[PDB]
Amino acid sequence: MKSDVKMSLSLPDKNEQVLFCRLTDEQHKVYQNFVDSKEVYRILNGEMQIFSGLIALRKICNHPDLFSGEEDQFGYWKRSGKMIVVESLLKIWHKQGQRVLLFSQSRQMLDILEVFLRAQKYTYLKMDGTTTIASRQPLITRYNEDTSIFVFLLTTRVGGLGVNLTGANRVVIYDPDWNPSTDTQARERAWRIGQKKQVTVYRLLTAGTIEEKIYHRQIFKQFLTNRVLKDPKQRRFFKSNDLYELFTLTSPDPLASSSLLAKMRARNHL
Amino acid sequence: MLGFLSARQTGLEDPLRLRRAESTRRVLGLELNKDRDVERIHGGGINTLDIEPVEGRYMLSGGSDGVIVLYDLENSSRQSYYTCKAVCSIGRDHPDVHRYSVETVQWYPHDTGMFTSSSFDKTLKVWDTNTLQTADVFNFEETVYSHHMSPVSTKHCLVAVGTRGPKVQLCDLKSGSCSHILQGHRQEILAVSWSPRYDYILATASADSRVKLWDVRRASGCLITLDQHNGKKSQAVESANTAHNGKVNGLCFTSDGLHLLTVGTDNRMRLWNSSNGENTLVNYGKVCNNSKKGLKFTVSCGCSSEFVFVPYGSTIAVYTVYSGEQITMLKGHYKTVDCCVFQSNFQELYSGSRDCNILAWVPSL
Repeated sequence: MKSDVKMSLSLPDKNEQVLFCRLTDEQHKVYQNFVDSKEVYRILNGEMQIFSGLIALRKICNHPDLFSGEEDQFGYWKRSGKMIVVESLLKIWHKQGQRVLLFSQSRQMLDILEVFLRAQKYTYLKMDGTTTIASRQPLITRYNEDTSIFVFLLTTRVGGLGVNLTGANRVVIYDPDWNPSTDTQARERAWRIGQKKQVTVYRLLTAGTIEEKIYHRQIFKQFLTNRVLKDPKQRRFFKSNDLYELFTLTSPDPLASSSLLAKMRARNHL
Repeated sequence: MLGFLSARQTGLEDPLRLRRAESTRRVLGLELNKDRDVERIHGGGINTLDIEPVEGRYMLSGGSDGVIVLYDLENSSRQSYYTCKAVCSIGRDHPDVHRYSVETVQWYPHDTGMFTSSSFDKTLKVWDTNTLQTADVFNFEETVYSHHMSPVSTKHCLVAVGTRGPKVQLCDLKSGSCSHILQGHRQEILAVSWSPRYDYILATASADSRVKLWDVRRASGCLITLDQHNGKKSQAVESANTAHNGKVNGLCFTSDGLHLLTVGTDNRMRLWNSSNGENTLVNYGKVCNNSKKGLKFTVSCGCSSEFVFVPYGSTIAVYTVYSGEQITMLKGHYKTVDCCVFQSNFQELYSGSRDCNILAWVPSL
C-alpha cells in the first residue's frame, strides 16, 4: 500500500472529502413520485427484476432524465442539485487556475456534463468508451502535457484502469457505483507518482436516497476487502442491515513443535 | 567376523564397513523374537506403526478400532525379556479418539512432541504428545486413506493427504490452510509419500493405476507419471502411463531417495527412478497384495545393501532393493499383514497385522 512506501517515495497530500448533496425540488418531486410508483412496489414484491428499479433510481438521483422539462433544455444544471454543487466547485477551482478531473459512472450523463461544460466557459476533454481507442493515449498525453485543458470528463470504466493523469489536481467522483473499486481507481488516477501537486477527492452523494445505500454497499464491500487484504481486525459495519429497503427517500432535516502447537492452539482458541 | 573386528582395529577397512556389513548381516538374520513382545491394546487390526525418526525409542500404532497406542521400545527392565509397554493411548474414552479406523499415524519429523493421525472418520488430527490433546483437526470430505509429513522439510510443514476423493490435499500445519489440492488423479489416492531427498517432491499413488510425482511448489501439475514400460506402449496420455495393472496401493522412497518402490494389486512391485520415473526393471517376482486400502511398507537404512520389507499376505517378504532377490519371508503372523516399520538403530522390524498383534523381528545372535 501507499503507506509503507510514502516516506520512501514522497507523494503529495491526498484528501477524501465527501459531500452529501441535497436533492432539488424538481429532483425531489420526481424521486418521491417514482419511489411511490407502482413499479417500485412491484419490484419490492419480486415480480420482476430489481435491476430496472435500481437503474431508474440511480438515474433520478443523477439527473431528472426520466422526464425532460428557453433555458430549461435537457441536461439543465439547475434542475439537479449535484450539478449545482459541481457548478460551485468548478467555479472556485477555475478561479484557482487548477485542473479538475470529473468522473461519472454513466456515459450518457457524461454527455449532459459535456453540454454543461459548453454552457460554462470550461475547456474540457471527454473520454469514454465511444471515443476511439487510437485517440486514447494521445488524448491522455495531451491533457497531461498542457494546462490549457481545465476539466477532463471521464467514464470510470475506461477512465480508471492504468491511465496516468497526474496533470489534474482536483478529483470529484460525481456518481457512486456498486463497486468500490471503480471509484477507488478513479480517484487514484491523479494521486500517483509524478503528481507534484496536492490533490483532493470529492465524493458527491445524495443524502437519504439510493446513492447513500449504494454507498453503504460499497463501504461494506471495502471493509470486506480490508478484512482479508490489509488486516483481519476490521471493525464490524454497524451502520446498516443492508436489506431491500433502499427504495426510500429520507432527505436531511525447523519449527520445534511447540511453536507449531502454540500457533495451533491460538488459532483454534478463537 | 573376527576378521571384521581385526580389520576394524587395524584400519584395513574403514569402520563403515563393519557397520554396514554387520547391519546387513543382522537384517538377514531377522527372526520372530519370542524374547520380545508388544503389549496388546488394539481391539482391532493394526493398520499403521511409526517409530520416531529421532532416537527411535517410541512407536505409534493405529488400530482398526480407532485407538492410537504409544509404545516404548526401550528395554528399561533389567531382564533380557521384555514387553514394549504402552506409554499412552488414545482409547475408546478419549474425547478426541477417532470414530473409525485410524489409517495412518505419523510422528512429526524433527521433534517428538507432536504426531498426526488420520482416519476413516475423514479427519486428520494433530496431537500434542505431551498432553495428548488434539491441537488441530482438519476435516476432509472423504475418508482418508493415508497422509504423510515430509521427513526433510525444515521449511514447509505440509501434510499430504489422500482420501477417496481424487484430489490430493495439502494441509499446512503452520497457519492451518487445508485448501491446496493437487489434481490429476482420477480415483481414490491410496498412498502419498514425500521424497526423503527433495523438500517439495511428493509422490501419490491411486487406484487408477497411476503414480504421479509432484513438485507441490509448482503450479503446473505432476512432474512425472510413472509408466510400466517406459514407452514401448506409448499413447497420448489420457489413460496410459499406468504404473501397475491394478490399483497402486503403496509407495516408499528408498532411503537415499533416489528410487521409488510402488506396489499395486497386480501383485507386483516395481522400482522406479525418482528423477525421471523410469522403470529400472527390477523383477522382484510376485508380491501378493490384495489390500483394498493403503499398504504400508518400508525400506532398510544403513546397511551394506538396502532391503525392502513388504507385507505378503500373512508374512513379511524381504527383498533386496536393487537386485530383487527375495531374502526371506518372515512367517509369524496369523492374518494378513498390514504394516511393517523398521527400526534403523538396531535393524529391528515391527509389523502389525489384522490379528491385533505387533510382532517384533530382531536379528538372531
